[PDB]
Amino acid sequence: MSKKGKSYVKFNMLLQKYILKNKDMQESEKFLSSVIQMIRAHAEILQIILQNEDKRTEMLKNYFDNNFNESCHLGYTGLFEDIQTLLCLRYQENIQDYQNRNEIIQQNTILTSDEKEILIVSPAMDAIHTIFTALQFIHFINYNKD
Amino acid sequence: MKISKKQIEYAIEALRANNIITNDNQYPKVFKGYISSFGAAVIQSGLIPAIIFFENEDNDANADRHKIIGVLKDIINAMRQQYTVTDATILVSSQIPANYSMAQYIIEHGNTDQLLKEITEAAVAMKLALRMYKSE
Amino acid sequence: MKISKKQIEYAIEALRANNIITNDNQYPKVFKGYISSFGAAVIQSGLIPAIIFFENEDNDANADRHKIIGVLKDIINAMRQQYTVTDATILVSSQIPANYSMAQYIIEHGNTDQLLKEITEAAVAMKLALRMYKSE
Amino acid sequence: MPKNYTLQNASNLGWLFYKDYYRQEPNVDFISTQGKESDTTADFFRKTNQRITAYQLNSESPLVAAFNNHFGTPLQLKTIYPGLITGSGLPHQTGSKGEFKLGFQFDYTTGLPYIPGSSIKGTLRSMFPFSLKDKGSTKRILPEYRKERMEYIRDLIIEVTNINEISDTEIQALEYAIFTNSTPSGKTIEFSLEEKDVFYDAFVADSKDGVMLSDDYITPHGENPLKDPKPILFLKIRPDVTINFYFKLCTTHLYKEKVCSSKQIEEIKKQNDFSSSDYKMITAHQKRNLFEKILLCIGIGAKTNIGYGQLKKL
Amino acid sequence: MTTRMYVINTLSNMHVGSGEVNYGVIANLIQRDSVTNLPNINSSGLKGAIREYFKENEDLVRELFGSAPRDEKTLPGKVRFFEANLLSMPVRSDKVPFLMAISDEVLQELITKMKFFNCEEATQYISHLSTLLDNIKTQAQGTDFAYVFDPLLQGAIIEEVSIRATCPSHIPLQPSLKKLLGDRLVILSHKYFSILSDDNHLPVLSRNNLENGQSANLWYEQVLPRYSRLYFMLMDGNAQSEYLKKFRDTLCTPSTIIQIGANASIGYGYCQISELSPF
Amino acid sequence: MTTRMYVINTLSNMHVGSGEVNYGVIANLIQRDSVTNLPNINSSGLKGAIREYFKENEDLVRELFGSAPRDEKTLPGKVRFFEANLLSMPVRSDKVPFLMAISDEVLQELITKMKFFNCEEATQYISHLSTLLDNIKTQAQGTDFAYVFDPLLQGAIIEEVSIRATCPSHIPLQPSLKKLLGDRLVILSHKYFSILSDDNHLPVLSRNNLENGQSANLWYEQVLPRYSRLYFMLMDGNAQSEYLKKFRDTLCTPSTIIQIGANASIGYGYCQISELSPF
Repeated sequence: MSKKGKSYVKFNMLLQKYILKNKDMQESEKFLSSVIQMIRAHAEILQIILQNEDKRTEMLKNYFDNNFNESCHLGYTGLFEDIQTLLCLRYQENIQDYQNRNEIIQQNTILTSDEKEILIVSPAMDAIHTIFTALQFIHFINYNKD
Repeated sequence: MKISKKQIEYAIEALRANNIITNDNQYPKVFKGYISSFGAAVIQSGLIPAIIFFENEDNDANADRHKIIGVLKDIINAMRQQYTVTDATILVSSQIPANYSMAQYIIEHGNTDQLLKEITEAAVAMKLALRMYKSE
Repeated sequence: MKISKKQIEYAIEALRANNIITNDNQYPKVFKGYISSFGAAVIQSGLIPAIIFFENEDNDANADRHKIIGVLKDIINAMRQQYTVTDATILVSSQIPANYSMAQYIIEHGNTDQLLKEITEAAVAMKLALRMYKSE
Repeated sequence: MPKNYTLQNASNLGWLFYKDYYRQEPNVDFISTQGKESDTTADFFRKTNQRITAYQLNSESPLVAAFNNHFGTPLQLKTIYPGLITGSGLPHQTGSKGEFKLGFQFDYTTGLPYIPGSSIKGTLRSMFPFSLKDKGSTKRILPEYRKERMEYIRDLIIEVTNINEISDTEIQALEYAIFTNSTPSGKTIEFSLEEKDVFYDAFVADSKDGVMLSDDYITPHGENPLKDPKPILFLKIRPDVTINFYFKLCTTHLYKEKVCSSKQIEEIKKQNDFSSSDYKMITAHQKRNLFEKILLCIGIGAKTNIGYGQLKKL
Repeated sequence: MTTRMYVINTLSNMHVGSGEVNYGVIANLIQRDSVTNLPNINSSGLKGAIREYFKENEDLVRELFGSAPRDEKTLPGKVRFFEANLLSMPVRSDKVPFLMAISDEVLQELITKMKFFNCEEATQYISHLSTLLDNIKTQAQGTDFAYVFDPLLQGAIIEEVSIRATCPSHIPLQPSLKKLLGDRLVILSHKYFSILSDDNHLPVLSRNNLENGQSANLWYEQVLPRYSRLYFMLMDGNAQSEYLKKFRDTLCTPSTIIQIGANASIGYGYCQISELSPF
Repeated sequence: MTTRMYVINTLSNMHVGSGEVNYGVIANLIQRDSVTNLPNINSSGLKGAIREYFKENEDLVRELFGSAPRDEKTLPGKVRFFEANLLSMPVRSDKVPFLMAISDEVLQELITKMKFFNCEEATQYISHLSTLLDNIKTQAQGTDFAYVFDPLLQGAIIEEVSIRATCPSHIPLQPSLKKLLGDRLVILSHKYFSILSDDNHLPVLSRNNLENGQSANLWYEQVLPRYSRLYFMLMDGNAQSEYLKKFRDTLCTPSTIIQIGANASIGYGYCQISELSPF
């Protein structure tokens, strides 16, 4: 992740928000573990949403609302909103950091395909992976095996 | 099975072209039930009767239910395009004419489960792509 | 009870042959009500009463509703034409004579379940085939 | 055999009406056009009709007694002339003379004439304001419909219960609680098992000194006054026949124009911010009286616009 | 103690929807067995209905049925509900309003089920039912039959005119078998019972939708005829003793009427559940 | 005394989960074999179910199945549990309620497995099954066959694949093969059995979750038909003979019923395991 932006700030706030604090014992906003598998499984559709221009925010909100459409998900609207905001910020940072770099790497006919592929970073996919890894870290800290 | 990104892209294009999604990214809220019921009906009653039922235009339905068959046709045409052409390929790749209705097309060219498989994948793609929009 | 595409092909050819669906690919709109009413009559009253009611020609109806019985006869003849030799041992694989009253045929052939299933399937196929097309 | 229906000596009335009606006798011939009009066919159908219409029902019938034991105390009403028609749209027709040409609703197992609970529920809901669906087609008639039915329902509720004022929102909530067991928005109220409003099937209970079935005529004279009318013969429930209406109704609690459950309403009662002004109660007895008044006003069955299916107190 | 057999007496017209789309006359059809293709109640529907009846006793439901689907901690259920299979179906006749119709294949299925599961009173019922089936097959000699045990119901028409009832002597029906199967019982061949219980012969009820007194929709619903009998098996899975006893008493008490299926508000699926009495 | 063959008789509907995320109509699919794609039971699930039945006998479980997942000491399992493959499945018929359906390829795989593994009574079964398979192939000669061995069952229809059963009168079916494969046996071509065992023709059940009478969720489950037969191999890896004898006697006891799969609270996946009898 790049610390020169709001994605790092939002990532820190999300971690602090959804990590259980045992030292206290009043409460923290609850966590939905099914969002972790949704991010992994629906990654291609999320990439399609992210690559959409000037409609990605509404599309992301609609996707998360329409996938988590049950009465039990009324409590996790804050988590869904935070995930959407962080994902959009990370996609913007990744395109602004990597689009020109990738398009100059792609047509640099000195490197073979293997090193080009190891050098070419997909912005939307990297943002999805970052959000997924952050959610997995939250779950790993939160989950105990009593 | 996983989600085919290309089929979802075809679903997006077909949903926009067949006038299910309005300009402010919205649909009349009966179409999600239409797609889910189409999948269930294809499983439970067979391809031809389900296609005839959902392709009928003289229906007392809330909205234009026959548009989902147009979306199905567009998705199937798009995926039959970019089918690889090798002499070992079981796929037809012939494009369904816009003159033809889906039911007559399956009637006169229907001897293989290729259409059933393509329709199942197209219905799944429609279901997953419609979740990206809002219901009026 | 799944309607095969061959039965629907038989229904379309029978509906065309009995001058219900014109060359314009349209039909008189009252025939869909006729077919639905016959389907309901077979299950409520019985095969004999329904066929007697829909087979007479001195009725004061808008259209020739006795033609749905001819369509039924053609569909049943087409189905019986494709009965295998093993079927012919249990199932009566004999063409309905034509110019014969269908009610008379069913009366003379007992009231076997075979005719009831055949007529039910043929009526459903006729319903679907009519839904393939457009009302005048 | 011919009278006193009972379970030991009878023919199923539904079987007689639907399956045995067009039985192929050695010399009847209603297949042909000539035979459909013949006197032999008319005599055949006359004998079948006489067999169908010859059954009476005793008040102390084990069938109806079992119905009372299973579904509860019946609401007893009487049919007045011309009678009661139900299931009129069922296909029973061949084109013959002397034949019954309209369907009749017969219980399958018992053969007794009956009014299905869905018919009773719909007939009762029809006079409640929120029975017409908000649709594009129905949008032009929706407001007048609701206004008329809401005034009617308000008068009925004030007459039956000891409620002095009822609001339009209260009527909406009460109707949705009775018929949908839900909030007008579509939400669900956590209800107990005994807090469901159930509309069982009505049954014929007593014929007294006569039979419970008869034959009636409608003769539609056409738009052309110079052409011969067509007589249509159908089957009706005789006048002065007792109809048992079985319900399972609960008490509906209304607090602040919303419908409350029993535990909800007791918890609200124990609260110190509780007022009797916005608490309303209509009991099962009062609901049954309201349903009785609706039934005595509009009747039940087919052709109720022309007097068929009107009911009277025992 | 482990396995018990319960019989469902239907007090009204049952509709348990399969949900499959039918494009013929009947829009809504009833659930059928995967193997025998006879009307049945899926065990999930049985469990849901009985859980709804007992929902007021939270402790009993939690012990016997399990935890609610919303609870953070999930508790497995202890008692096992097996699907309800069709035992007897009423058939309309000319000599009597309705007869109790059962097939020899249904009897054989019940005998096999009792042998496999070892319900409490299984031994006597299996012995006498096997005797009945052997007598019926010896008399039938491979032909079609419709056997009545009251001599007064001779020549009765079992719905269709082709099926007429004969009374064979030498074949006794025990009073306990009459209690299990039903009064005015007719023993049918598999062909006849398949004909009488198929989609074209099961009862259908017509329904329409009215908008300001004018018809908007129209559909037909297949229903299971009133007073039909279905049997299901219940195994207690180390459930607590007094909770099990309360479940057994409340379930089998005369005043218990349980709603199974659809269209509850219009009186459809109301049933009485009784336990297999000692022979 | 090692490597004996066991046959699973399914007393109820069976659902062993696939763990596959199906975006489609049927969300819950059953476990299918890797090579043949026929429905199967994974050896892990079979071992878990049999361990759960025997968990009351701690010493037998420890010696045969191994240590518990939480034991401080890890004891390897001594018995080897092979996966269970589909042998016979009930297909719907008209003359009879159902027929037991097996393909020629299923028989070939059974013969191959018996040859490879040296089952206890493998030799006679291999000889007679090879005779039967060769006779069937001689009678069919590259055609789409469907053969019944009871002359009364001639012309029975398989409703899903609209074909009728022929009787090859000059092909014998031995009583032990009847016991193994099942009563009312039809042996079909591979394509017929593949069509009958695919996702579109296996029974699919509709289920919902009702929150205060309002539908909260809806999903479709596919199940293995009741009375289906599956076979698996058990190898006795240097296990104590007395614990082995207790395990085998308890497993093949008629009163033993084992639950394999999901939806245990409803009557799903209840099975009887029998040993291969001498021919």
